[PDB]
Amino acid sequence: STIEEQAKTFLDKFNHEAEDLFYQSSLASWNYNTNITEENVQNMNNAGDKWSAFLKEQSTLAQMYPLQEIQNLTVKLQLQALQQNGSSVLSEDKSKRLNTILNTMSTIYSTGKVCNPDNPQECLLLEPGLNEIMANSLDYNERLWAWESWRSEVGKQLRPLYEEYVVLKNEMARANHYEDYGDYWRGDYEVNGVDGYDYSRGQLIEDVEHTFEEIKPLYEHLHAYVRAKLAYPSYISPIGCLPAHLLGDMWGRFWTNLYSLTVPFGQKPNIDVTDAMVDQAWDAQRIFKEAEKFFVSVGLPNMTQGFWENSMLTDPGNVQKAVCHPTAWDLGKGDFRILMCTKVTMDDFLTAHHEMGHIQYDMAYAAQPFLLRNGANEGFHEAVGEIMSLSAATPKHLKSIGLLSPDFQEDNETEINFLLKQALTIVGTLPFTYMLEKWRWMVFKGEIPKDQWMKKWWEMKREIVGVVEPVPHDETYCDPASLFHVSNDYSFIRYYTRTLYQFQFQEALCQAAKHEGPLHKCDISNSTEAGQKLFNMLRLGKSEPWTLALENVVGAKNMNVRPLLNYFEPLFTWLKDQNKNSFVGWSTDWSPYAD
Amino acid sequence: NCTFEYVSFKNLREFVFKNIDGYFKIYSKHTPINLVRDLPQGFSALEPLVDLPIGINITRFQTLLALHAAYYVGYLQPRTFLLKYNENGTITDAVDCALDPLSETKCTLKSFTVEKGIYQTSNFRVQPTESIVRFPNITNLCPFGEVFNATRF
Amino acid sequence: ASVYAWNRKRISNCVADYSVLYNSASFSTFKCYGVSPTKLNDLCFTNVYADSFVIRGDEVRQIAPGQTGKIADYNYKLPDDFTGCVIAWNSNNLDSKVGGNYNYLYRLFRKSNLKPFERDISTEIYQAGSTPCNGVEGFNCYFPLQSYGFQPTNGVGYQPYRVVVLSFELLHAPATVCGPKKSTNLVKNKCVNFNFNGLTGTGVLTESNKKFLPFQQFGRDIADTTDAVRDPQTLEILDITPCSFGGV
Ligand SMILES: *[C@@H]1O[C@H](CO)[C@@H](O[C@@H]2O[C@H](CO)[C@@H](O)[C@H](O)[C@H]2NC(C)=O)[C@H](O)[C@H]1NC(C)=O
Ligand SMILES: *[C@@H]1O[C@H](CO)[C@@H](O[C@@H]2O[C@H](CO)[C@@H](O)[C@H](O)[C@H]2NC(C)=O)[C@H](O)[C@H]1NC(C)=O
Ligand SMILES: *[C@@H]1O[C@H](CO)[C@@H](O)[C@H](O)[C@H]1NC(C)=O
Ligand SMILES: *[C@@H]1O[C@H](CO)[C@@H](O)[C@H](O)[C@H]1NC(C)=O
Repeated sequence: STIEEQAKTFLDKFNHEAEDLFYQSSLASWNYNTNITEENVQNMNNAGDKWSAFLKEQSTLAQMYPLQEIQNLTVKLQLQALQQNGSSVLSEDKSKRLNTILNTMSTIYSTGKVCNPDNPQECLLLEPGLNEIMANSLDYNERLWAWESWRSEVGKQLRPLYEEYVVLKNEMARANHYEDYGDYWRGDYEVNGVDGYDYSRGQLIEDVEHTFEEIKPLYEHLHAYVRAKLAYPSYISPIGCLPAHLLGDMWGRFWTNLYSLTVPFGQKPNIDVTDAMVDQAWDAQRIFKEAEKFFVSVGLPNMTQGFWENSMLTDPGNVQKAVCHPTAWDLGKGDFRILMCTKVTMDDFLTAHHEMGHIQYDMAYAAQPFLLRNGANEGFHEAVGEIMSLSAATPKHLKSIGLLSPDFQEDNETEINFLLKQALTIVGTLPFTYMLEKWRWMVFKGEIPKDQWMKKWWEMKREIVGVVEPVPHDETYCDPASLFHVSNDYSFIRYYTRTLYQFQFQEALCQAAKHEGPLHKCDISNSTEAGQKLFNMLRLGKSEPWTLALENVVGAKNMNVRPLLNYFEPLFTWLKDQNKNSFVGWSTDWSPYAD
Repeated sequence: NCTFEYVSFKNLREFVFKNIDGYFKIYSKHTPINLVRDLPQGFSALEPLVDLPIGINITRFQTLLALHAAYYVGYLQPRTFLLKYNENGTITDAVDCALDPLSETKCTLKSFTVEKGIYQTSNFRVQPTESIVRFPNITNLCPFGEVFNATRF
Repeated sequence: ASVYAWNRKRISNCVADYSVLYNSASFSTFKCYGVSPTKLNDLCFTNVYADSFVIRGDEVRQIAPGQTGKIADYNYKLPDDFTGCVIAWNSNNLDSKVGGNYNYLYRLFRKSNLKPFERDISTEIYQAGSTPCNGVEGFNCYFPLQSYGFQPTNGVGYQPYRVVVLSFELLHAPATVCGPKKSTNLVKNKCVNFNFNGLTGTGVLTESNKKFLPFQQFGRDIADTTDAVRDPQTLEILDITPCSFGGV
């Protein structure tokens, strides 16, 4: 009778159709990703077209339902998640222009190939060529050439395309009642209609900035220590910033490649149970079984057998080609699989445990309707996967299952090495994530003029990240678009948010598990209370605001890096002690190209 | 609606059908005969064949014939009978008490053969032909009519 | 069968052995309402209605007297005075497949609830609002049945579960479907409390000499007391002597 009841019935029918349609699309995608054939691409295209047409038709037929007269919170959330026209809010011409520009920039990024002047034929892509060149090879000249060529032959092409994509995104967000496309992406975290749990889009910016300011002393000390360790004293001033190419990657996102150049104690062996796993003859199935046993130990339910009979864990030979990217497939209608090319390594151990945490989260909110069968935001599922991998990475867990021999000792130097490596892996990209997200926000909102875009970037690179470009780049360069997310229209704040979520969740679990000792030694094994507390929010998924889940887990309704401070406090003290003679911070004026 | 299903002149086939307490019982007897007009004046027994827990309140019946004779139908009264079980329990003879006074004597003496003598069977009773109710006159009527026929109310 | 099209089988005129099924130990749910499973094994009924269908795991609890939900209201309803049983076993290897076992359908929309022992097959497009359906789905108009999604990967509450409801009828007609009436090996030349189809006598059983009729069951004396019994298991007559006793 009432419009709300009609909307509820329409959403129910949409879920009924979407179950089958998305299941067919997901099974076709799994077939393609386990066997790359032309027919697999054909059914992929067919399923994608069918799914997109169905979604657009349902969005059009649901947009006529007024959301202001609907008092049901879940129904309103489902309707607003279904009615989001997105880029279709513009005309067909503008929408197809935006799609073509996105495809072109993604193709340029993926096919970005640089050729050395010595041999024009000898060309290498960013991956695995340039990434290995500037991640493993320590030659300053080669890394500088790779970085400059990658940002030149790609940035110059992308800059007009990226500008047009930005303006199209801004105009569609304005047509979507958003001040800019940055606000459009911040709307994912937006919570409305819930007393004591509403979240605003600008609150995301405020929280990210506050957390970065809190991390600023720790990141300054880590940057000072890395600069003192850096390998390249001639090209790196002790007071000046760090070269972009000398950070293990083109964008300086991850400094773990500098770990060999920034190891606290090189004589201390790293914790790796790969050798024992080979001795114990562990394989992909054994690793998955041990991970399932660990998940059951914390209290989570036993995992399905259809997973084993359908999921691909090893390389399926060479007759058929399969995607080796770590993926947790929630195919819908109760179908949960994991696609991996799992080898006998500790890294694959942790990655498999991460994917299994993903699958546990996916099955937790499987009882939710189709619109609510997803994580709370872009950073919730990844947080669960990361905390599960970290719990699997603890020395206590490895010793308990026999992977780490009991005679192995844990000393302060080994703990410092582990903490510093975790820092370079996690907090190394946090300033980079913050600055790139702020640049994207200002670019979409339009504060940064075009003829100043790059001029702005390398400014905060020297200030926010303490990273200086080895050679100057003018506005023709589109170095931010040289990254995957900027050139593929992906929110980059998701990594910072998932880092904060995973730190908060890990601290809350350790408090619930009553861990004794350092936070980095906290293992949630044989802790049913921690597993139950995690399940209390895993089942919700996105059926409830993410602020409510965060409050239920850690007692705080908003972001904070206090768990990160607790985790890195021994490392923070060690870095502060080491940087007594090394200048802490960076110098923006100094640059490698200026003598 | 089906609630039950079952599958199993020179000759005379006799049958007795009765429904008691929801159980339908059939007692059959197939015999060789040499006659074409009326029932033989002899004796035979009827043994049960089928009982069915159906209880369908059956009140009417009709025979069924196939189109490419004669038959007889009686009725059953709630009578008292005496039966003579033989050495191995085959009903050799029976007597109906209500048939006639001699039969009543046989029933009350528990013997097919009655010794000469006088025997009491029952007690003749004359039932009331009707009922009569007698009361005194009803002359003493109350003044209901005066309220009914009240000129002034 | 589908839950909205649950198949009803009428069972009568046979011995019903619920002991094997109750002890088969291959079923997820076994809820006998108003009667113990072992007790109903030695119990008679006039009719047994077996309503067979397939539902999800979470819908299994909906099959009970006084229950609500889409399955309990639009697909099938159980009476509050339900004397039968509910049996349920997984059919994931049977009623699920990779790609989706879509043959089963469940009624999700109906103008009203269902009566007990009522099956709804109507496929009328349910009108949630005021827009006439006119036989097609549109705004405020959707199919009453949704296809079941059953795969070998589904969760416990989503796997295909085969459920049969055994409704026991004891109407005015005499009972037909009864239990095994568990027999016991008999003895002889011994003072034993014997029972033969309800005779429940007491004494000593001996080999007989008298011959019964094929339709006969037990004998009697002139004083109208049980003396001979034909064994129901094997057709032979046995004489009965009362238990030995006397004065002291
Ligand atoms: C048993 O009934 C039949 C029917 O008249 C008769 O059977 C005779 O006696 C026994 C069986 O009990 C057998 O020898 C034969 O079946 C019959 N006898 C002969 C000589 O053929 C008899 O009336 C009854 N039995 C007895 C002993 O009287
Ligand atoms: C009930 O079942 C038992 C077990 O088979 C039957 O006993 C056998 O019956 C067959 C034929 O009926 C005979 O050939 C065997 O000799 C019997 N066994 C023994 C040990 O004697 C029994 O007959 C069945 N009941 C009825 C009424 O047939
Ligand atoms: C049979 O008829 C009687 C009254 O004539 C009624 O009370 C009873 O319920 C009926 N039973 C059946 C099975 O028709
Ligand atoms: C008065 O009494 C007479 C007597 O027969 C009767 O017929 C008449 O109906 C009565 N009328 C009233 C109003 O009582």
